[PDB]
Amino acid sequence: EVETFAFQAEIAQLMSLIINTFYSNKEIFLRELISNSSDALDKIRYESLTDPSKLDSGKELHINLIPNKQDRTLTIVDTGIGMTKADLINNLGTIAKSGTKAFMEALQAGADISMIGQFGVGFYSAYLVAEKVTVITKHNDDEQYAWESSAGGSFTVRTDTGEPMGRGTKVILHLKEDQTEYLEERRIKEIVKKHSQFIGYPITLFVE
Ligand SMILES: CSc1nc(C)nc(N)n1
Repeated sequence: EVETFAFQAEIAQLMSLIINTFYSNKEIFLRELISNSSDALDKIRYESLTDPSKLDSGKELHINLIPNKQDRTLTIVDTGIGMTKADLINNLGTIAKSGTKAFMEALQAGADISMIGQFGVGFYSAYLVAEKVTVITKHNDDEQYAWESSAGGSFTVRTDTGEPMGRGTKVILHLKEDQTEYLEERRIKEIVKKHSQFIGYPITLFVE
């Protein structure tokens, strides 16, 4: 059913720095996530050029932003490449151990938390605004899995029995209570325009 894993020591540290350092520019999480979505879409697009059947699990290449004021979640959905079970457990396909080290050194030489994406670890910036992150992913080579973590050093992975998704990743951010500004339509729009204005895939902002 549910497997529980410990994060490697450098990720646990990376997540704790993110959660504990006072840093008011939290809004960069969205860009970091849309930027992961865009890389994952590049990937399925490049593979499909030589094997069109990779798009049998969906032809449309895009990003959806889904706010839900009742559940208090912001969900970032793409129909990108997805992750296999092994890649989800291996730091969601990131080079988190070496990127974190390098990032921490840059933080001592004048870098700041907004540069997290330059180190291949921007996914973890979700924890600037989220108390819990769930990630649902479907790779063409595998079943559908849910990853989840509220930090504190562990994450869980299970087969996902929610609704089948064709292919891609949904990052579901359960927001901290003081961060609900990220569920507001004109907030999200503003942030997309400031940091992700020109991206190679269409972004749809869902309304409620
Ligand atoms: C490798 S596919 C992928 N990986 C991450 C971290 N996020 C998304 N959206 N896709």
